[PDB]
Amino acid sequence: MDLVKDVKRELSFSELKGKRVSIDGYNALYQFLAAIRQPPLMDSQGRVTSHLSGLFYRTINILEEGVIPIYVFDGSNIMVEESKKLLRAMGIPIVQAPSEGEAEAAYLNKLGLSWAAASQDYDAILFGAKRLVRNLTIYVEIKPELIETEILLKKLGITREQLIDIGILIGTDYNPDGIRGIGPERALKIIKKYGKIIDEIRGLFLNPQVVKPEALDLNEPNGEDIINILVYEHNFSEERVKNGIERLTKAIKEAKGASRQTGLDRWF
Amino acid sequence: MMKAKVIDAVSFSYILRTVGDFLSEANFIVTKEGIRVSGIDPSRVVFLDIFLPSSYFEGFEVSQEKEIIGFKLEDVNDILKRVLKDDTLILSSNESKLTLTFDGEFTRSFELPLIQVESTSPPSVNLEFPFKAQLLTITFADIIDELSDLGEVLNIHSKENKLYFEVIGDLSTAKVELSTDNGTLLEASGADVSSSYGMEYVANTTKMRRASDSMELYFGSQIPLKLRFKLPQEGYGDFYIAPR
Amino acid sequence: MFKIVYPNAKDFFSFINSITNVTDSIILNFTEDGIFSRHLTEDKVLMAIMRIPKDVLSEYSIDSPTSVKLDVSSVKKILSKASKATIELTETDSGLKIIIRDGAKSTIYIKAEKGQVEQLTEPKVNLAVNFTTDESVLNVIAADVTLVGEEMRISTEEDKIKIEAGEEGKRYVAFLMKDKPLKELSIDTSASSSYSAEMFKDAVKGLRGFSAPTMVSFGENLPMKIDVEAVSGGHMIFWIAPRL
Ligand SMILES: [Mg+2]
Ligand SMILES: [Mg+2]
Ligand SMILES: [Mg+2]
Ligand SMILES: [Mg+2]
Ligand SMILES: [Zn+2]
Ligand SMILES: [Zn+2]
Ligand SMILES: [Zn+2]
Ligand SMILES: [Zn+2]
Repeated sequence: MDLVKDVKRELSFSELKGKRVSIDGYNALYQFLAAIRQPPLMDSQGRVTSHLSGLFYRTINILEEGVIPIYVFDGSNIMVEESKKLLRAMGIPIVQAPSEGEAEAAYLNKLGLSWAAASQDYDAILFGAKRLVRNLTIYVEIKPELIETEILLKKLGITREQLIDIGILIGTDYNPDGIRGIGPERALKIIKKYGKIIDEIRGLFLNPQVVKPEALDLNEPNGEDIINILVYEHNFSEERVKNGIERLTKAIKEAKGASRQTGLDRWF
Repeated sequence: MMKAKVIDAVSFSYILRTVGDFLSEANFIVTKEGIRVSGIDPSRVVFLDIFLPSSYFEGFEVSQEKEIIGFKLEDVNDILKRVLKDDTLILSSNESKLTLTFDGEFTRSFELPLIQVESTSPPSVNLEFPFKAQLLTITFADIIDELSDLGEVLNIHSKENKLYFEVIGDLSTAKVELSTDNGTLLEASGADVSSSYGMEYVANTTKMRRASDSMELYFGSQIPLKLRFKLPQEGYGDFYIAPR
Repeated sequence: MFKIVYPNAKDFFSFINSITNVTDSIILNFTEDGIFSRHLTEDKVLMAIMRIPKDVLSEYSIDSPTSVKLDVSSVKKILSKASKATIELTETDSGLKIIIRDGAKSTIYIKAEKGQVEQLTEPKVNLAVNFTTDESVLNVIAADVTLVGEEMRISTEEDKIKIEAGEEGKRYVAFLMKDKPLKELSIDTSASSSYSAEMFKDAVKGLRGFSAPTMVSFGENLPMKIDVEAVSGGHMIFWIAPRL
């Protein structure tokens, strides 16, 4: 565990309909690389095409539900680039982060340009994300999961500065494994009593390198660029795409529509 | 610019609904003499020639010598599927749009952008058939809609002025006798062809029942099956089907 | 404990079936003022409200306003499993009993969790435009719009109501006016508003089962309220949130 200091509620796609979501590019890709395997999914030339299968099949699944997806990349690097070239060709908005993708994903949410950051990891919270949605990328039916920072901080009775310090005691990427022999629960207790007495690591979370985007809108998906990186170079089956690329653009009509939708609760 | 008002909009609907079983795209070729819709299907087995005279319409005008209105059939058919019982359809067209308006309890019109579609017709007929038969469209639609289950191929023939509709299915072949001494045929002449046809092609013309009271049937050995569904006010819906 | 009597069981079932178009799990509220039911979809786009004022009921006997959550699907599916008659609600230890007296008589027992009476939180806004018409008119338009696009645009146009839909060059236009077909029309100010075509269809679809007319009301970039008063006195309402 890295964060199990959570009581969080699941959310139906109903509540998520008509919402821009700051999906982490890198996190999404690994998930797609680690999940779907038909016979890693290979092609004719003998390379992994599993990243593309996710970006194609799951993103339509997302758009058909009403979620406007924004993939955020930071910086094989060619796998990432040919993931971007697909997303440009699909029309789905793309944002290049100055350093940390999830920090940018948090910042887009913080600017009100996204409703929430989406990742399987919790790092977005520590970068100032208002909300974190899990399980978009991936009895036990896996439903979307929502963590609200405002509700989290109130229930644990801490501030954002404090959660960062707890993150330090648990372990971030800047301090992998954190302080040994202190877990989440012990970290929470410690900071709830004091305030940490790495002095730079705080600054990497509080105020990291992020950009105002300058975008972020759904464009028309053209096939003359989609087929080139899917059906040929990385060898996909066009038979599936014909009925799939067709529902892609068809999903945009309902997705961009839902974006304009007002809530009946602004007249209560 | 073209304007044509159709009183029996539901009937009109069934004409175009048939064409849609054969064609995905067609032209309304509107002239001072009337409105023509024709074309060949992708498999090249069926050519259809449907003419609706100016008198078929309740008030009809065309500003030019000829006007070509290109439309996707399923789009027009879906619109036409929204017709009400008491409604009257009015077709108009301008520089860019084809408009279909239903007028009844209230007015509601649908617009579709003009489409470019190849008017190749033809290319089929210089034909004289050895056998011709007149019958009510209703009874034709009974025989075919109840025979359409069995067989990919409808093999019909004539003998002693009597017209026999045979289909060879999985277990046994069932045949239907149509004659004037029977009650199903009105008039018939000629001798003595035996041909077979693609069952799906014939069965797809049966909705013309809802648009035509009587019809003519022309056939011959080695030559096309011509169905001429007589339409109101001297109109006609021609369907040539190539032989198997 | 309670006793409620409604003079018309036909309309009672209609209310239940109407809310079912939204939640399939109804929750009635027995207040001092009467009965109501209010479900708000998880997207907060659409809201169904049933309200039957106390004076409209044959008998209304309570002492304490309570809530009754009908045992989700199963129970609300046992109700609509029943069919001119009166209907009676009475309290059981673990739910409620229903008597349908027609001089026939039937009783279906329902297990239902009881609780604290809820609020009737409803959009607080002024709609400058409203009109009355049949349900059939509303159904026609609803089917017409969803056929053409995802979005509907209702607006005032001189002494007419103009309904529009259309995605890419292919549009739909409908005109509604006094006597054609509107029963009554009131335009306080010019108003234009866009709504999800599907959402309009769902709301309209949930208003069949009443011979009574239907009031539709909107404003400039405001929610649309559509309601029917049942012949016996109740009120079924649908609110639809606009697009901006
Ligand atoms: Mg990261
Ligand atoms: Mg470790
Ligand atoms: Mg004559
Ligand atoms: Mg409810
Ligand atoms: Zn992870
Ligand atoms: Zn002979
Ligand atoms: Zn619906
Ligand atoms: Zn009232």
